[PDB]
Formats: sequence, structure tokens, C-alpha cells
Amino acid sequence: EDIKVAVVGAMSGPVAQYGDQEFTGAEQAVADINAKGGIKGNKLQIVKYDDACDPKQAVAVANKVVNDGIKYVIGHLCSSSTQPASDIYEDEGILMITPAATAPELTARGYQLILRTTGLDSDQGPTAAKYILEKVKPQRIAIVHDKQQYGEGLARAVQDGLKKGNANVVFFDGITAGEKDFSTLVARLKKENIDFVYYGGYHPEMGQILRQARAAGLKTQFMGPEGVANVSLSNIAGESAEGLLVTKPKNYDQVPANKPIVDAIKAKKQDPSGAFVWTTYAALQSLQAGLNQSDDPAEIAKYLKANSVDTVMGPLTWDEKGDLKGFEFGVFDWHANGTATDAK
Ligand SMILES: CC(C)C[C@H](N)C(=O)O
Repeated sequence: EDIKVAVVGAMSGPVAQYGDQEFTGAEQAVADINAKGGIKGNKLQIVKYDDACDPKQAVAVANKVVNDGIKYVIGHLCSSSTQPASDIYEDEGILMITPAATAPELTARGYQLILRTTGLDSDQGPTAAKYILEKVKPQRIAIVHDKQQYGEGLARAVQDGLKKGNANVVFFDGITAGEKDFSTLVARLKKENIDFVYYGGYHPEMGQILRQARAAGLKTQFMGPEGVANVSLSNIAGESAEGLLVTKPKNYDQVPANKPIVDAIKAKKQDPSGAFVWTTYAALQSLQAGLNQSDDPAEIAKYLKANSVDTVMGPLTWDEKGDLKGFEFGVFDWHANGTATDAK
């Protein structure tokens, strides 16, 4: 008796790279879980939904999953898409485990059916600020963001951290997502003699900013969050991407015990390097542990909050609001060839 589980993310649109990672991880996890007998004999069946990381489409998707009678959701991805959908799932009694939404508010509203297999920006932001203050020590900082929940949330947190540390933040400003011309911004960076920029947002904009800043001869050091640490960023910025600092989850694809999964994904000519491949795979393993205990969403959530689950990300333990305990974002140097190495 097949068990349907919705896998929701940006399958199309400007940030479709995130959905590619998610689906890659989900497909392999389901194949692996089914290969070993499924859940008590029952196989998992993935039902794909595209919310394009758009808040309006996310609501349309959430209502559809409810209508389709699906009780378990692996997603969504972007915070501004995941938040309005979580409202619906919680009211309808649907379990939702997000492998990528990082805005803190999602789990600060008393909801009982939401969990994450990624960290919090209340940790990612401070991690970036601390590194900037202790290791980089720039003279004239600018903080830029795309005016969307994720990016502006991180930008304000970093701003707060730098202010508390008495760093010199010259200006803070936002740009519009989808914009391709950043000549005004780069000119402001040049006029202001900015040596370091923290950008809160996704790869499409970051890529354009990097390529355009370098084209104008800026030697400015840039830093971004996990949303810009992926191959698409390198595709867009090319050479202009080397030297970029990013905060992101550990390289799970490099832990020895995960090699069989890496090989399986490479054999299908898919890319196993993206962080969301692993947070999504771990989300399915978490759901699996829960389903072995009960098919009721509320019972699964209770079980996961009371017991650890060993996954491709190592043992996961959740607190009462559905967040991972002890999760850490690391600081890495990003390279034009799409890889990341531990920062110094
Ligand atoms: C896919 C990820 C870049 C999403 C991001 N962490 C957010 O909360 O919007």
C-alpha cells in the first residue's frame, strides 16, 4: 500500500537550481529506502509540486496538497514560500519538514507539525558577522539585500552583529530581485571606497553583482549566505566568483560513509555536490523513522522531537519547536569551478 509524500520546491523559475538539488536528493533517498523494503513493506512514492519559490504559487500548492489528500510534505524551500504554506499545513494537520528554509520565524509561532533539516539564520547571520569581525577586519563595509524575507533577514542580523562590534558599516541598501543591471550599485561601491560587501539573497543577483563589480575593476571582498553557494552562481559569475566567502552547511558529499550515495547520483549524471541534496535526503530518512512508528502526522512530529535519527548528515536531534540542535554553518572559500574549501 504505497505511501505518497509531497516533495515541494522551485522546480522552475530563476531559482530552479534549488529544486534540482532537492529532487535529486529526494529521488535517491526514496530509491534507497524502497530498495530495502520501504516502510513495513510499503513503498514511498514521490509526488512533485513546483512552487517556483513564489509566495502566491506556494499557497496554491499547499491548498492542492491538502486537496490531494497527502499527509507528509518534504519542502518547501524558500522562506517566503514556506511560511505561508506552513500556515495551511498546520491548520490542516499535515506534517511539513523543510530541508532548506532558514528564517527563524517559521518555528517561533508554536506550530507542532513543522520541522527542519537545516539550520537557522539567527545562527547563520551571527556566524558571518563573527568571521568578518575576527578574521576579515575590513575598513568600510556595505550590506546589500534583495528585499525578500531570507535576504533582508540575514542582512539585518549581520548589520546588528557588526554594529555591536563597532565595525564601520558605511551604507545598507536593498536591490530588486530579477534586476540585471547593477551599475548604480557598483558605482556607489567605487565612490564610497568599499572594501567588503555582505550580500543577503540568492545566486541570480549575487552572480550579476560579482561579475559587474569585477568588470569595473573593484577589488572589493564579497560574502554571501548558503543561498549563493552553488554551481549556478559559478555559471553566472565565472572567474568573478573566486575569492567569494560564503557560509553554508558542511560538505556532506565528502564524508566517507556517504560515498555510495555520491556514486549512485553521479552514475545518473546528476550532481551530488549541492547542500540541498543532503538536507533533503536527511529529511526523507527522518520521515522514514517516523513512519516506522506511526502514520499520524502529530505522532510522527512527537516521536522526532523525542528521539534522534541517524542520517547522511549524522545524528539529528530536534528541539520542541522543530529545529535542529547543534547545527553549524561553516565559513568557506567559494571557487569558480563550483567547489568550496574551508576558509582560514
Ligand atoms: C534554498 C535556500 C537558499 C533557501 C533559504 N535558506 C531561505 O530560507 O529562503
